[PDB]
Amino acid sequence: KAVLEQFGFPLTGTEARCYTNHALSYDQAKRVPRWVLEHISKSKIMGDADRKHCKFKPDPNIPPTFSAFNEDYVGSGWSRGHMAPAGNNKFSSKAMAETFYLSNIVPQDFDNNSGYWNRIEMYCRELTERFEDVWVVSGPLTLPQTRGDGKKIVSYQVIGEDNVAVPSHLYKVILARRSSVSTEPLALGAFVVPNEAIGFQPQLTEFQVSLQDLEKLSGLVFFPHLDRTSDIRNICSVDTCKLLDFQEFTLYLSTRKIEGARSVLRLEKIMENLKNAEIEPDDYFMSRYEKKLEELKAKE
Amino acid sequence: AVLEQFGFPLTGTEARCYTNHALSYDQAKRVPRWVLEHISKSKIMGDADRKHCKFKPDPNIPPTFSAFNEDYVGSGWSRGHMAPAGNNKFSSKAMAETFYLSNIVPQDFDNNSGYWNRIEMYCRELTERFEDVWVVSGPLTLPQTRGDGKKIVSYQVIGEDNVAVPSHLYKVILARRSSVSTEPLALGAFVVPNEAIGFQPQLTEFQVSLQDLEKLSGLVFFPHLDRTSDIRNICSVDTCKLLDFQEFTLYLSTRKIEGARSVLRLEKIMENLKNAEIEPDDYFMSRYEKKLEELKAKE
Ligand SMILES: [Mg+2]
Ligand SMILES: [Mg+2]
Repeated sequence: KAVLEQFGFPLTGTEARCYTNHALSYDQAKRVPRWVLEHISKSKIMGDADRKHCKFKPDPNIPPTFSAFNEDYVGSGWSRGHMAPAGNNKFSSKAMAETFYLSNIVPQDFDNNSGYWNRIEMYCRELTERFEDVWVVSGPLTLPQTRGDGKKIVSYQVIGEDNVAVPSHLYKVILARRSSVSTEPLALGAFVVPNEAIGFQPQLTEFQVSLQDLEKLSGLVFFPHLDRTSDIRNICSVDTCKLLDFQEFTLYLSTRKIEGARSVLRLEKIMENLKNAEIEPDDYFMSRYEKKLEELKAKE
Repeated sequence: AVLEQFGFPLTGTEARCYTNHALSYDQAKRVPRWVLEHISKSKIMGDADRKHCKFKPDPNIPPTFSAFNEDYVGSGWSRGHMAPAGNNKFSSKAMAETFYLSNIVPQDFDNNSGYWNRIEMYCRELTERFEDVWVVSGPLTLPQTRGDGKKIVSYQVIGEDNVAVPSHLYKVILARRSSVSTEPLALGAFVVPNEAIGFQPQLTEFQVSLQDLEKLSGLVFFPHLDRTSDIRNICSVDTCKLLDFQEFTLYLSTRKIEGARSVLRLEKIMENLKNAEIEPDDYFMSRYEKKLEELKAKE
């Protein structure tokens, strides 16, 4: 071993890298994370960290020769997709900024990012209403397709001068613990979604896969300390695996748009769109709406 | 601490060390990422016999991430050694470990028995001129540019376990003249397509900068090597000259002698060699006559 190692073994750069509220293993060949692990709680998703102040940038800890850069993404047709989302880190502006390091980012379909994937992210945060602790591992996959001659082929686009790999699919593994002293079994689910637009017809359980199947697809072992001889419940049986429906999600998005409205006309438009979609505003929308109206009336 | 309560995901990329090679395994592709070996005059000599070895799953790899012979047999692809059997004549154990599928990628049959074998033979030849030679070999899946300018990585996966077929193979060669020599080290990096390659392209046509290969592979090779110091191009201080058609064909024909089971087959080896317009050398005729006497002395 000494003779072989005389000038060192090759370095793969796969070591776990830690940040304020997430950790990841980076793929230096694909210029994306292999996996990103985070922990979510009630208190971490509250706070005044503001995603509007964050900017994407290369992770300063990655050797530049293996980093992606914003030039790889901008104008590629793909969005910069967070694996650990900014919204899980309202409690810390530093933790949020670190999710904008490109080590946390994959090329993601714009509609998937702002649609189905966002709804899954929101469900992960919703779980903290019912579980004290939630762990999530997120990452990309490049899965095979069978072509006309029966051969199975893995095909993926690489974008930019740095050849950043565009995944065919994205995965989440969700682990939830009711409390730190409860004897209730842990709840786990694994999900794989295609990196494309997905509407409201498929329920999250349609994308659920067995943990063992995802490990075989990804070449990873998730939560290895987790005792798999003990009883672990399917998260979609003990919990809901119910994403926000069109009305709830549209109301959510419309409420968010209030805070960026720069004129009274934009506000009324937001209201009229909601009314034309036959969605009634809830008390929270009306609170934010009326406060924004008064704010805009008091500004130049 | 909470984040890590149930462990980080395992990627399984730790270096795995064997008798005369080491590797880092890719559990998703079911192939090595890199295989490092050391070659010397003495290691390529000995009585270890490749014909006794069997391909098998590496007993150290979790079965869920291992390839199996069933993935390769009948796939259209050969089981290609990264660390070759022929570098381990000194040790039957070392050779057998190169037949663990953790050392194996799906390799084009003609590439395996042709251009890649010629590169393997050149690496062994270097031990005549350098006391120590290190080699890192591995697979690559590189992109091709489509008609619209889109760059696409496409590779086949074979068998029930979806073993990844590389588009290209790489070798990094590092050579040191002696343990007491002052001259700089010799290094070369090479990338060849995983397809039939004839005798026209010289090895230097497939040479790449170390930096370029590292960018393509996501690897850093020989990290203790001080690249500040002057490291010479292996193809400048040595020849990077592969065996030509006549030399290689003679080599292959000489090998087929030892497996001849009849004077009939033994004469057809001679015929094929001559009909290739190659004349036997003294060594060929030596082994040929030894085998002729042997076969006449057997049932
Ligand atoms: Mg997103
Ligand atoms: Mg071979």
